[PDB]
Amino acid sequence: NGQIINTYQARFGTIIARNFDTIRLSFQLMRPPNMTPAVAALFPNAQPFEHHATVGLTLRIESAVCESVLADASKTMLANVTSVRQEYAIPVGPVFPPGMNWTDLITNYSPSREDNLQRVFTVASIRSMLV
Amino acid sequence: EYIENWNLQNRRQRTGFTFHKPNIFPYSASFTLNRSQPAHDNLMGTMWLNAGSEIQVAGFDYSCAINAPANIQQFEHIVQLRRVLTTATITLLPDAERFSFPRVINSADGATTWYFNPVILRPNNVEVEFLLNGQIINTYQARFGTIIARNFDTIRLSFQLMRPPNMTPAVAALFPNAQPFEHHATVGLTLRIESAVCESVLADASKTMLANVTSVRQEYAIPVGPVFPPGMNWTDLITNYSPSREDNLQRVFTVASIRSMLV
Amino acid sequence: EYIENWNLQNRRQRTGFTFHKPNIFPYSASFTLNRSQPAHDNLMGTMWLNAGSEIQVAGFDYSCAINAPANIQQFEHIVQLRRVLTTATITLLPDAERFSFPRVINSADGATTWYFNPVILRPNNVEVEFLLNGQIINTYQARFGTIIARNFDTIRLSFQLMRPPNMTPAVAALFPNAQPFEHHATVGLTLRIESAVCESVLADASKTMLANVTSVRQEYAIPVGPVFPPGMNWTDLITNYSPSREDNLQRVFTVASIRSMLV
Amino acid sequence: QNYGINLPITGSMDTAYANSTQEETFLTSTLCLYYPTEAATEINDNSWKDTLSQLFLTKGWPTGSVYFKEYTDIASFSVDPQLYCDYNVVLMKYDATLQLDMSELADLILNEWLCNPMDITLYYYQQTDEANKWISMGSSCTIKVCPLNTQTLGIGCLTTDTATFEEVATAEKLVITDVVDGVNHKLDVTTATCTIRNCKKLGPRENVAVIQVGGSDVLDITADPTTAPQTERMMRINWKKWWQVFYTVVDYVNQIIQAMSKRSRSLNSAAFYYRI
Amino acid sequence: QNYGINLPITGSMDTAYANSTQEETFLTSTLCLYYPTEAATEINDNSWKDTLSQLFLTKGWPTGSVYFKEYTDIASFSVDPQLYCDYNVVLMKYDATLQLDMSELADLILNEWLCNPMDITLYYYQQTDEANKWISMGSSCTIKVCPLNTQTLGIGCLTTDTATFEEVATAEKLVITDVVDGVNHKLDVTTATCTIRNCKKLGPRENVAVIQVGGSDVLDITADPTTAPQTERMMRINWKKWWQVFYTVVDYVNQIIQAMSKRSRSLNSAAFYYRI
Amino acid sequence: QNYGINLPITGSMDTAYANSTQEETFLTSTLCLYYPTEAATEINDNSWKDTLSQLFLTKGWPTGSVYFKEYTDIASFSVDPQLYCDYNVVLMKYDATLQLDMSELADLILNEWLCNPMDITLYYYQQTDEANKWISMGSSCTIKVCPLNTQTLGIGCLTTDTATFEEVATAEKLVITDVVDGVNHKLDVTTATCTIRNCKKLGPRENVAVIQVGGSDVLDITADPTTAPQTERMMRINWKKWWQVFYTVVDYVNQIIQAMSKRSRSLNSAAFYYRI
Amino acid sequence: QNYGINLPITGSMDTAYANSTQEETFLTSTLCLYYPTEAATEINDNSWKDTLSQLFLTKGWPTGSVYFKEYTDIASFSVDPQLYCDYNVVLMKYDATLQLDMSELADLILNEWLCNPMDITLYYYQQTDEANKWISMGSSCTIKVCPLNTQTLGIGCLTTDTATFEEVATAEKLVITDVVDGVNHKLDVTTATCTIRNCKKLGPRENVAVIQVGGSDVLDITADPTTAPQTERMMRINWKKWWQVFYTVVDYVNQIIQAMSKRSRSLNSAAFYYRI
Ligand SMILES: *[C@@H]1O[C@H](CO)[C@@H](O)[C@H](O)[C@H]1NC(C)=O
Ligand SMILES: *[C@@H]1O[C@H](CO)[C@@H](O)[C@H](O)[C@H]1NC(C)=O
Ligand SMILES: *[C@@H]1O[C@H](CO)[C@@H](O)[C@H](O)[C@H]1NC(C)=O
Ligand SMILES: *[C@@H]1O[C@H](CO)[C@@H](O)[C@H](O)[C@H]1NC(C)=O
Ligand SMILES: [Ca+2]
Ligand SMILES: [Ca+2]
Ligand SMILES: [Ca+2]
Ligand SMILES: [Ca+2]
Ligand SMILES: [Ca+2]
Ligand SMILES: [Ca+2]
Ligand SMILES: [Ca+2]
Ligand SMILES: [Ca+2]
Ligand SMILES: [Ca+2]
Ligand SMILES: [Ca+2]
Ligand SMILES: [Ca+2]
Ligand SMILES: [Ca+2]
Ligand SMILES: [Ca+2]
Ligand SMILES: [Ca+2]
Ligand SMILES: [Ca+2]
Ligand SMILES: [Ca+2]
Ligand SMILES: [Zn+2]
Ligand SMILES: [Zn+2]
Ligand SMILES: [Zn+2]
Repeated sequence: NGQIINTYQARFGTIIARNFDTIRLSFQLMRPPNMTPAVAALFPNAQPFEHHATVGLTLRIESAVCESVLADASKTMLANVTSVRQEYAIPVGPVFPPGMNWTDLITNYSPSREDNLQRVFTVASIRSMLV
Repeated sequence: EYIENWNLQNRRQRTGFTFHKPNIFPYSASFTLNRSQPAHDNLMGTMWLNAGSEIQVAGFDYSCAINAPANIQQFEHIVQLRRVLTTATITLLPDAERFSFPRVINSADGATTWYFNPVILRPNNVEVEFLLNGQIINTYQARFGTIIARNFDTIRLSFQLMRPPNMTPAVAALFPNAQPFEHHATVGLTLRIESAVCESVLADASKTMLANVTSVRQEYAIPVGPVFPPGMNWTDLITNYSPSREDNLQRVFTVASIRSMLV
Repeated sequence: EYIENWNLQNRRQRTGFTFHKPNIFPYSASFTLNRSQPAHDNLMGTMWLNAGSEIQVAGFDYSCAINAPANIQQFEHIVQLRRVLTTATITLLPDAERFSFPRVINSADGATTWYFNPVILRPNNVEVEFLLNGQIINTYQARFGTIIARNFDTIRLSFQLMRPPNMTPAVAALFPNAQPFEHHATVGLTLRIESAVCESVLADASKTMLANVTSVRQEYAIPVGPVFPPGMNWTDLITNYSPSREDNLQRVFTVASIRSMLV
Repeated sequence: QNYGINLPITGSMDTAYANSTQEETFLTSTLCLYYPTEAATEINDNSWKDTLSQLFLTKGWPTGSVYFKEYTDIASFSVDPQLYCDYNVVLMKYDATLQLDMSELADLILNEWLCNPMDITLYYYQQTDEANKWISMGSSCTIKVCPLNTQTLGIGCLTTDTATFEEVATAEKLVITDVVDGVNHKLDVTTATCTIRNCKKLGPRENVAVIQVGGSDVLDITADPTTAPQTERMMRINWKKWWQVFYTVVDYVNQIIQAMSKRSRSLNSAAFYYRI
Repeated sequence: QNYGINLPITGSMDTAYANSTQEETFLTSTLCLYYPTEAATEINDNSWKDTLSQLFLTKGWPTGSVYFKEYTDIASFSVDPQLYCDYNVVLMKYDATLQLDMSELADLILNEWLCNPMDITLYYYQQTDEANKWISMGSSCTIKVCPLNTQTLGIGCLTTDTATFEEVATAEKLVITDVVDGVNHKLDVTTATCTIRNCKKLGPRENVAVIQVGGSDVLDITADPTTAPQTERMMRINWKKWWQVFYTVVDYVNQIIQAMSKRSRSLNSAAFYYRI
Repeated sequence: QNYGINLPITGSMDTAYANSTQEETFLTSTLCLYYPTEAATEINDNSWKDTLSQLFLTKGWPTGSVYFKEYTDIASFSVDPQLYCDYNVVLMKYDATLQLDMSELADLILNEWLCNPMDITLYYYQQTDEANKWISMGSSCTIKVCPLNTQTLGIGCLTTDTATFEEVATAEKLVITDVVDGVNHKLDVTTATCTIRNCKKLGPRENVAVIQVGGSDVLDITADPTTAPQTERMMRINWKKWWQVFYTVVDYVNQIIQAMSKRSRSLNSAAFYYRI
Repeated sequence: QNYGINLPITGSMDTAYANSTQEETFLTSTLCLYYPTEAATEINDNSWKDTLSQLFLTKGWPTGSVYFKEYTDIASFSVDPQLYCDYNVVLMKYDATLQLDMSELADLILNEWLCNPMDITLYYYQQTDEANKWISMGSSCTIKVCPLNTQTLGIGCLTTDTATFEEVATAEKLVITDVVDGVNHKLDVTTATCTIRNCKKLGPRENVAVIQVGGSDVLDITADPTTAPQTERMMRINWKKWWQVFYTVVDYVNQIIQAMSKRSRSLNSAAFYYRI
C-alpha cells in the first residue's frame, strides 16, 4: 500500500518478503572508471555505439502465501477447470475470459472473478480427490 | 440499510448500498494535448472535469479537422471507477457547458498560459461504453438522455469532431484553411450518474455519514491516523480507496448511521 | 422525523432536520462594482447568483489586474445564512459557468446597460471559510470537490484574479496594458450544498412540505395572513425568517407531513 | 455628496430598464462640430450653419445647442485644442503625409491626460511607466533628447553640447514624445515657441469622437507597437463632397452620440478626484 | 412558398450532416468573373478565357459554366451594373482617388435594393428611414438638394434659384445620396443624362463578392459613420501581375463560393428591384 | 530524450503559475533588430548602436546580446534573408507601390517554409495542396508558366515556345507563385539569375516580428483571398523620426517579445522533426 | 511533441510488424545525387538526367522526386555545402592527396553541428568539450593559433606578433580545427576570405550518405585518434567509368536509402545550425 515493508540493498540469493503487493527494483549502470584496452574499445566517447551497456536483474518467487487463489507450478486446479471447460465446449460466460486464459484473468482479477475462481478451484480440488 | 449490509457482508452475501449521485469520481480538472507546440495556437486535445457523480469532457481542435483524415478528429476519454457500480442511471447530454467559454489555461508544466476560444459543434459518432474487466457490458451510440449501466467499473466516452461538409458564410469564416485559428472547434459530453448501487460505501449527495465522521474528527481535533488522509478529504480517500481504507470507512459509516438514529 | 422534531422541540431538546439540497439562500442575482465609470469600460467587481442550495460567484477585472499592487485582484463574497447549518456536504468547483459568457447588464440604477465579455482565468488563492458567530469553524484553501462544513452560519469565499506572469502571444494579445479592454478577466467559484442538517425547517429538493402548504393555500384562495409572504413565496419567507415565521412554518410543515401520510 | 472616496455600488441583475434618455440628453446637452476651413470653402454658403442647426432641430436638438467651430488644418488645430461642448465631434481630413500628426491629435483629444509642468532648464526628467509621455505644443516644437546614465553623463551625447542631442521633434505644432522609461534625459526644447508637459494617460475621453474623412484606418492612439485599437469613437467615412459629410453627420447623430458618453471628469461626481 | 413563409421551421440539433454539396453546386451553377479592361490588356492573350475555363474545369466547374465579363473602369461599370449568373465575382482595381466610388459600387452590388422612380421635376422627396437612400446613375449625375420647411420654404436655398441649392454630386456615374430624414427636399438633377431613384436597402446580397485588387481596407458599404463592416464577401489581395490574380481566383474559387450563398440571384440581372 | 515521437501531454489545472521567465529569457537570449539604411542615415550618429545597446541593458538585455543588422531596402532584404537571433524584429518601411513585395517578404519571414529543389528544365511541376507555393529569390526572377492538360500539352501555350507562356513575375528579387493546384506547369525561369524552390508552408515562425513603419494595414501573408490575418507579430507604427521609432521599440521590447515565441522548430525537441 | 519529448515510450515486444513503408517513402520523398563535374564530363550526354530519372521511376521514385546537383571538386563543395532534399547521396571521387579534405567534408555533412560566430578579432576562444571544434570555410582559410596561459601570455607565441603563431591551416576551403581543451587561444584568420565558427557535434546525420568512388577506407569522421568508425552511410565503390557508377547507385537505391533515416532533413539546406 505504498509503504516500504522490506528493503534489500546489494543482496543476492534468497531473500524474504514478509508482506507486499508491489516490487520496486532500482539499479544503475555505472560506467567503469578504469577500463582495459578492450573494454575502452567497446565504449567510445561518441556515436556510433556498436556495443550497448546493459545491467539486469532476475527475481524469482519460489514460494509465497496469498489470501486468494492463484495458479502455481505445483497444483492442477487451473488446469482441471480449463480442461473441463474445453472438453465440453462451454461457451464463454460473463465472468472469466475466453478459454480461461490466465494472463487475462490475473490482469483483471476482480472481486467477482476472485469469488468465482475460488469456487471453481475448490470444486476442482474436491473432484481431484476422486478423479 | 447500513447495518443490514454489515450483517450480509459478515455472512458474505451481496451487500448493496444505493446512492443518489454517488461520489465516485475524485475531483480532477485536467487536460490532454495530443497536438501542441510552444505558441499554443494550434492545439488538439481534451479537457475534462471528473467531479463527484459528474463527468464533463470536451475534445477541441484548433484547426477544426481541416487536415484530419476524412475531416474527422477522434477523441477518447477513459475513466476508471475505483469500485464497480451496478443498476446505475446515467444522464448523457451532448454538450459540456464547463468547457464552452473563453478560457486562459495554465501550461502543463505551469511555465506559461494558453488561450481557448471554443466554438461548440455537436459531438459526432458518440459512443458511451460501460466496461467491466475490459469487456463491454453496455454500449450507447448517439443516445442521449437517460441510459442504464447495469454493471461496470470503467467508462469510455468516444466522440468525434466532424468538420461540417457544408457551411454558411458566417460558419465558413470561423474555420480557415491554415493558421491563425481564432475560433477553436469543440465537441463535448456530459455524463451524470443520478443513482447507482455499489457493494462498497461511498459519499453521496443525500447522506450525511461522511459529513458526520468528518465533523466528529474536526470538532475533537483527532490527529491524523495511519489509514485516512488528513481531514477525511474525500478526493484523497477515493483516489486511493484501498481495502483497509474501505473496511475502516464502512466501520465508521455504520457507526455514524447508528449515531444518527439518536443524535 | 417531523413529529420527532416537534416532540424534541416541545421539550427543548436539540432538534435536527436533514435536508438534501437545502433551500437556504434567497434568490438574488446581483453585482457589485468596486471600480466603475459612466461608460463601463474599466470595471472591477463581483457578480453572483445565490439560489436555493447554490452560490455562483465571479470576480471580474476589465484591466486584468495590470495596475494591481502585485498583479493580484482580490475578490470576497460573504453570504450570511438565515439559519445555522451543520453536518453540511458541499461541492466546491473552480469556475462559475453562469458568469462566463457575454452579457448585457443593467446598470445599478437601470439608467443604462453595460457589456460583459468574460475570459475565464483560474481562481487564485481560493479560501472558503465557514464561520459561526464570526469565528472560523472550517477553512479550505485551494481545495475543490467535496468538503464538509460541520457547523456554520456564514460563508466567506475569497479568491484572486492573478495576472499570468507568462503568456503565449494570444493570451498576451487578450490583455493589453491600457484601455480599451475587449476581453475581461473573470475568476469564478461554484458552491453547492448537497446535504445539511438544520435545527429549523427549510424547503429542500426532496421533501414536499412547502409545495403541500402552498398548494393547499392556493387551492382554497386563503387570504394573505400577517405571518407569511402573500404567495407562500419562499424567497420572501427565507429572507425574513423571523422566529414567528419559523414557529408557524414548523407547525404547518409538521401538519403537512401528517397529511401526506394519508393524502 | 461623498466626493473624495470611491464607494462600491451594488446592483441587482434583474431590476428594470429606464426609458430612453436620448431625447432629454439632446434637449439638455450641447454638440460641437470641428471641421477644416476647406470644408467651409467648398460649401461656399453663408447661412450653412443655420441650415445645419435647423436639420439638427429636426433630430431633436434645441436651437443654439449645436455649435460649429472652424480650424484651419490638423496641425494648427493640434495646438492646445479646447473641446468645451458636452459632445464633441471632430471631422479630421485624412492626409497620407500627416499620419503621425493625426495620430498625435487623436491621442491628445480621444484620451484623458493629466499634465504637470516641465522645466527642462532646472531638472532632468524620466518617464516612470507606460502611461507617461511628454506632450509638447506650440507654434513650433523642436525637442532634442540626451539620455543620461546612472552617473548623469550622457549616452551618445554631452550634456553641455546640445549639438549631440538626439532630435525627436522638429518644428512640430504638437508632438507626444515617448522615451525609454527609468532613464534620466536632458531635454532641449524651443521654449520660446513651445511648451512641454509631463503627461499621464488616465484613460479614454468619452465625450470626444473623431470622424476621419478620407483614406484608410491609420490612427494609432496607443504608443505601444503591439496594439492599435480602433475604438467606437474613431469613425471613418469615404467622401467626395462636404455637404454629404455634414448630412451624414446630422442624419446619424444618434449613433455618433451613442458611441460617446458624458465626460466622466466633467460632472459633479468627478469633484475632488481631479476636476468637477 | 409564399403562403408558408410565415410558418415555423423546427429542426433537431442531432440531425446528421448531409454530404458536401459543393460538387453539385458547381455542376449546376454558373460563375461570372468581372475584371477591368486593364487586366485583359496586361495579360495580352486572346485564348486566356479558354485557359481559365479549363482551369476551372480542373477545379470542378463544367465547361460553359464560367463566364467572363469585361468593364472599362469603376465609373463605367457603376452605370446600372448587371449581375448575370448564380455567382458573381467582381475584381475591382483599387485607386486611392476613387474610394467613395468603390464604396458606392460595392454598396450597390453587395446589398439588395428596392427602388422607385423619383419625379424630381414635380414632387419633393424625403428619406423616411435609415435604410432609405437616393441612388442615381447614368452618363453624368449632378444632384443639387434644397431642404425645405413646413411651409415649403427652402432652408439656406431659394426654391426657384437652383444656383443656391446644395451640391452633393458632380458628373458622377453613380452616387448614393443620404439626406436628413423627415425633411422634404427639392432636387435638381441632370435627368437628361442620369436617372435618380428612391431606394431602400433590403439586406445583403450573397451571390455577389467583390475582390479588391491592391490597396487597403477602404470600402464602407454602410452610410452609418459608426459602422464600416467588412463582410466575408469583401476580399482584398495584393498584386503585381494580373495572371497571378486570376490564378489566385481560380485556385481559391471554393473558398470564394463558400463566402457566397445560393438563392440570392433574382430573375433579372439588374442591380435592384424596380417598382413603377 | 524521446525524439521523433509525439507523446501526449496530460497537464492539469491548479498547478500554479510559475514566476515570470521574461528576465531569464532576456538574460539568455539574443535580439536582432533589422532596419533600413535610411534609418541610420536619418539618425546620423556613429554611436547610436552603443546607445541602443545601453538602453536595452536598462530593460534587462545583457550587453552584447542585441544585434543591429542593416539592409538597404525591402527588395535587397528579400534575397533570402537569414534571421538567426533568438528574437528578430524587422523594421520595414511602408511604400504604397511595394504592397505585394512587402506582403511576400512578411509571408516569407513570418512563416515556416519547407523547401525542396526545383529543376524546371527536367520536370514539370504542380502545387499539390493549398500550402504548396513556388518561392523564387535572387538578383532578378522572371517566371513564366505554361499550364498543361492530361495530354501533357500546353493550355493557351506551346511547350516548345516560351514566348507564349504566361508571365507571373518580372525582375522580382522575391516572388511567391500560387498556381492552380493539380495542374502540371512547364516553367521558364531565369535560373542563371535566381533560384526557385517548391515550398510547403508548415506554419507560423514565432521568433520573427515585423513592425511596419508608417502606412496602413496592407500586408497579406496568406494566398487565400478570403483571409487577411493580422497576427500579433505584425505591428504598425506611425512615424516621423527614426529616433522615436527606436525608442518605442526599446521601451516596448517587453510587449514585442511577448508577441513572439521561441522558434518551435529551432530547439532540442524538434530534433528529428526537421532540425536540431 | 516538444512538451512530451521528456516522456517515456513503451512498446510490447510482440506487436505485429507494419507493412513495408519503402514504397510510401519513395512516393513522398525527394532524392539528391551530388556528383563531381568530371562525372558529367565523362558521361558526355545532355539528356542523362532524364535517363536517370526514368530509371529511378522504374525503381519506384515518382518523376520530379530525384534531383541532380553538380559540384566542381571536393574543395569547392566544402564551402558551405547545401543539402537540399530528404535523401542526399554524395558521390565523392577519391584522391590520395586530399584524404584530410574528404574526411573533413564527410565529418561536416554526416554529422549534426551547432555553430556560433567567433569574433577572433576581439575575444580569445576555448574548445570546452571533445564535441567542440572550430569549423572554418570560405575562399581561403588560414588559421594561426596562439595558446595562452592564466595570465593571457601566449605559449611559444607572442600575442602581438602573429608571425610567431602556430599554423593549423593554409588556403583551406574547409578545415575543422581541434585544439587542446581548457586553454584560451588567440586566433588569426583571413576573415575577409573565410568565416570561422565555434561548433559542437550534436550527433550523426541520417539523411546524408557519402559514396567514395575508388580508393580505400580512408575517411576519419571523428577527431579521436583511437576511433575511425565506418558507419552504414559511408559507402565505397570501385570504378572505371561513371555510367557504371550511376547505374550502381540507381540499382541499389533501396539499399542506400535503407542505410539512411527519415526526419533528419532540416528546413534549411545548410550544413549546420547557426546561433548568433
Ligand atoms: C416610460 O415609458 C412608458 C412606456 O411608453 C410610459 O408609459 C411612461 O410614462 C414613461 N415614463 C416613466 C417615468 O416610466
Ligand atoms: C454520402 O456519402 C456517403 C459516404 O461516402 C455515401 O455512402 C452516400 O451514398 C452519400 N450520399 C448520401 C445521399 O448520403
Ligand atoms: C517566485 O516569486 C515569488 C514572489 O514574487 C518569490 O518569493 C519566490 O522566491 C520566487 N521563486 C519561486 C521559486 O517561487
Ligand atoms: C498490409 O499488407 C497486407 C498483406 O498484403 C494487406 O492485407 C494489408 O491491407 C496491408 N495494409 C495494412 C495497413 O495492413
Ligand atoms: Ca549624439
Ligand atoms: Ca506632430
Ligand atoms: Ca516611455
Ligand atoms: Ca500603437
Ligand atoms: Ca460616385
Ligand atoms: Ca445655399
Ligand atoms: Ca437619410
Ligand atoms: Ca459607414
Ligand atoms: Ca516581389
Ligand atoms: Ca499564351
Ligand atoms: Ca496552388
Ligand atoms: Ca490573403
Ligand atoms: Ca580542408
Ligand atoms: Ca611560435
Ligand atoms: Ca579540442
Ligand atoms: Ca579518428
Ligand atoms: Zn501546453
Ligand atoms: Zn453601473
Ligand atoms: Zn438530488
